Amino acid sequence: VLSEGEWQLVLHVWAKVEADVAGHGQDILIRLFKSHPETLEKFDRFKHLKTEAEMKASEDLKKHGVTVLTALGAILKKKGHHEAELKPLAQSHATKHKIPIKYLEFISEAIIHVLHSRHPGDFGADAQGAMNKALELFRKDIAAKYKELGYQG
Ligand code: HEM
Repeated sequence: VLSEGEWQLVLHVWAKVEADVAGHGQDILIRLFKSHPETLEKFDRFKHLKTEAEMKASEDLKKHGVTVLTALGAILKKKGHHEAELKPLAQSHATKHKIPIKYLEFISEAIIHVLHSRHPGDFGADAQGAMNKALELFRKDIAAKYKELGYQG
C-alpha cells in the first residue's frame, strides 16, 4: 500500500510526463524493445522494425506509446483504487496479447529509466522508490487477475 506521500511523488513526476506523453512513450517502448527483444516479437504491428532509427521514425509506434501511457496515467491517478482500470488491461494482456508478467516488469524498468532521464530533478531516489512501489502494485494486481484466468505461470 503506498502512502499519501509516496503517491504525491509519483503523481508529481507523472505531471511532468503529461507535457510530452508521445516522446515519453516512444522512448520507453524503444528501450523495452532494445533491452528485451522478446518483447518486440509480441507486436505483429512492430516486428518489422530492425533498428532504433526505424523505431524512432514509426508514427504507429509513437501512437501506441501514447495509448500505453494514457492507460497507465489513468491507473496511477486512482492511487491504488484501480480495479475498474485493470480488469480490462489484464484480460486483454493475458488472453489476447499473451504478455507474461515478467514483460510488465521489463516495461516498468524502461518507464523508470526514461523518467530518470527526462526528470531528474523530480525523480530523485525518494521518487524513484515510490514509483517502483506504484509499478509493483500495478504488476501485483494484474498478476492476481492473470492467476484467476490461468495465465500466471
Ligand atoms: C504499463 C504496461 C502497459 C500498459 C498500460 C498497456 C496498455 C495497452 C492498451 C491500453 C492497449 C490497447 C487496448 C488493449 O488491447 O488492452 C494495449 C495493447 C497491446 N499491448 Fe499493452 N500495455 C502495457 C504493457 C505491454 C507490454 C509489456 C506488452 C508486450 C511486451 C504489450 C503488448 C501489447 C500488444 C501486443 C497490444 C496490441 C497492440 C496492437 O496490435 O494494436 N503491452 N496495451
